[PDB]
Amino acid sequence: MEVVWVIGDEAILKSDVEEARLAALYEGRKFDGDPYCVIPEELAVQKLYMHQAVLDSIEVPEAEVIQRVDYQINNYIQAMGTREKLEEYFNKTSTQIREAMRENARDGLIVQRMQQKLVGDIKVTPAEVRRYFKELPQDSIPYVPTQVEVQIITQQPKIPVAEIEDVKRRLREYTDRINKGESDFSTLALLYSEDRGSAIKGGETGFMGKGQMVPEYANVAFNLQDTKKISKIVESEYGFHIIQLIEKRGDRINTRHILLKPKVSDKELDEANARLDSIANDIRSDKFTFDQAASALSQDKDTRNNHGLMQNPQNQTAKFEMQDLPQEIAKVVDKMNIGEISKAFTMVNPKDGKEVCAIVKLKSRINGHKATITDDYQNLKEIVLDKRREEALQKWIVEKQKHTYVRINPAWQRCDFKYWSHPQFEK
Amino acid sequence: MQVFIKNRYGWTITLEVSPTDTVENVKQKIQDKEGFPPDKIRLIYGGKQMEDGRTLADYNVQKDSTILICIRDVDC
Repeated sequence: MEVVWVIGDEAILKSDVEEARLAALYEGRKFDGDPYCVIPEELAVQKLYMHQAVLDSIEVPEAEVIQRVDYQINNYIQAMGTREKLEEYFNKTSTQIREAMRENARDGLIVQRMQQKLVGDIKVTPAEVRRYFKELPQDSIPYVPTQVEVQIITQQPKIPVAEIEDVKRRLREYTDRINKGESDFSTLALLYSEDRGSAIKGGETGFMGKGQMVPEYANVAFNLQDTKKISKIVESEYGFHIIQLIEKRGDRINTRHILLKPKVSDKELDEANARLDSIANDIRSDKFTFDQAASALSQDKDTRNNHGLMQNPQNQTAKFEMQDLPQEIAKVVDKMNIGEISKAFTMVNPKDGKEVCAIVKLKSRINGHKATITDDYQNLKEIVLDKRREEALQKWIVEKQKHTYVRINPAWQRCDFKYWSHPQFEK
Repeated sequence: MQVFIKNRYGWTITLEVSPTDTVENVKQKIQDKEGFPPDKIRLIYGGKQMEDGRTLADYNVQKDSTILICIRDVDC
């Protein structure tokens, strides 16, 4: 029997157990209990969460999944240096990797939504936080690492007019030759489209709903009346497109396109950093403040409406630990004093993959310290919250399994399970 | 004096080492050759995570033996 554990009508196989044990190996996990038992149980607990999510119609919009995937890929490229390495390491194209990653990202987001629903109304009082910590040893006080607040001003490099014109020239030439029967759309996309994932399919996107396309493309694509007409040149965040309809099939359209990207050179990166260094010089001269410069001059959508103050996705606040910072910013900030404004530097923003130029100001640095209830409340509070959430989820698991079909491979009957006191050993 | 570096996804290189090489140095020999950042590299042999301040001798790394790699915030 290759079946280890059944939850509802879903089986956990010995191969699933092996994969999870290897993942624990590479992560260097250390086990207080027996990993032979602990891992299959963890795999079953995951199935309980997904099972409840089906019953409760907890769904994650595809949009949010693709955003998380793109965020991870961008972090991956930062860690690996280049896209080309990342592709070698996984031994797959960037688009193959995106496909593989979406399942795991969706499921992760489903479980998180299921858990928030189950244990989101848990609150803790200051008195409760104090108690939790008063009641523990001396060496077990949590250390708060050095945390910085950082303000940023960003600017995209400018594309020279001649380069935009060169892109438009080629797209009108491709358009002309296809119209005149001299070249077919798929061949020109294979040769020239810079959307790698669709280019290898002769430009074909596959079927897509209107909200699943960037809006400039959606606008143009749903106005196409037949499978012969080539759209006008349309600019998106990805670059410049010409679009041809393949098929309207329901509410979704399949199209093919050729994407051309205007080139950014070192020359334009240098010029953008120079405009930012000039802005920094005016701030050092007190012609205007950093707050005003961010609100008036920054192109960073996320921060420009709040004086360029960067928000940490980890803790929901402005406080970053150095490792929670984009790697190019961390390296600059590390050498900086409070109130300093950095030299302008190029970075790749992780939300969209685009090279931007930035200056940062170190608003504040609080050196590492042992936490206090007076000054590190949020830090201590989150610790206690997370423990009470965990205790609630454990209680929930025990209730849920009593209301769910479960069968365990009898080769695991000797196990001490966390959540099952007398499981049924059939399958 | 060479060993294999392997991840879980079909990628494997051969890397020239000496038993006297520290662990943070093999991690440098990988950055040298393939470009990954060594503060992010994790190396594993016989199921133990290789402590940076130790040597291949210290882990009894043999020749033509396989070392496992993952990268922090990518696959581990």
